Amino acid sequence: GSMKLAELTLESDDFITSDKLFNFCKSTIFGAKYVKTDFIKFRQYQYIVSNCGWRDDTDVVFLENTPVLVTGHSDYDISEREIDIIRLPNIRAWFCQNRNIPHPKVISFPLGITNKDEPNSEIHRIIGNTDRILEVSKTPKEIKNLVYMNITVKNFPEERQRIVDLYSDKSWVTIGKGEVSEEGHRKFLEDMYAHKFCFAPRGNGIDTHRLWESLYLRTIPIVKKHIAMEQFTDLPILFVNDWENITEEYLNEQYDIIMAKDWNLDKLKIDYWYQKILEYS
Ligand SMILES: [Ca+2]
Ligand SMILES: [Ca+2]
Ligand SMILES: [Mg+2]
Ligand SMILES: [Mg+2]
Ligand SMILES: [Mg+2]
Ligand SMILES: [Mg+2]
Ligand SMILES: [Mg+2]
Ligand SMILES: [Mg+2]
Repeated sequence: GSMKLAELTLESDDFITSDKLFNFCKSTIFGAKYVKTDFIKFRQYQYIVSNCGWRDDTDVVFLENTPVLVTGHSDYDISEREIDIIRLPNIRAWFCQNRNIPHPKVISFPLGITNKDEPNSEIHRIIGNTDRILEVSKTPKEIKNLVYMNITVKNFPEERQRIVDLYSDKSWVTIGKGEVSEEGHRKFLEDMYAHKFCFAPRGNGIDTHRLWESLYLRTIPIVKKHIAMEQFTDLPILFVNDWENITEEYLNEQYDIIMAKDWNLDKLKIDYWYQKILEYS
């Protein structure tokens, strides 16, 4: 229920991944179609799309006869470009990654954790290991420092270059050195677990894995305000107007407030989103 971030407890099957939602939608009894966002953005017909063999899905989708649409597995957003699909009266709900239009019919869902089962990707297999996240979350949370910073600036520099430039040299920041390996993943999670805060700026897409990775480890992610994030304001996320003038005093106060407040942490659990889709069946 409504509870404190510190009180969060996870089971092995709780973690949100887009594969779990995609798999959920394969059972057509639940009356929901999952399409990779690319096939919406680059549609060759206004109201007809297909996964074109993505996840071995060759079905042609007729959106005029689709009651619930679900899009993800893409850093692409849902924006004004898709307004003609959104205005279809037969569509009761559009569940999407990267909601970027202020329309009440479009419902954000968390990017969550990397899809471990991405076929020939060793990187997806390593970072997608939710067991390792679960294991670390059950160890004693021993705070080593205020904020964890482990950021590849390339993914979206206008924000990420400022974070590295402004805060790399702060005593209250620990710089993380990402090693893409089974040992490296464990070390990364342990580091992040031992901080009150993690920097979770947007990347190529608005939503990032770091945001969700942080919340499962009961570490507070820091994220720039965006319409894409506006339905997650009942999660203990530190939303910032910009990246300038973060201090030890500012973060210590935000820590005391966020940890004192009660949050809808059920939204971190895949079951929430299964039931939310079933609600529009
Ligand atoms: Ca301000
Ligand atoms: Ca500021
Ligand atoms: Mg649980
Ligand atoms: Mg899981
Ligand atoms: Mg992109
Ligand atoms: Mg509009
Ligand atoms: Mg590290
Ligand atoms: Mg800024």
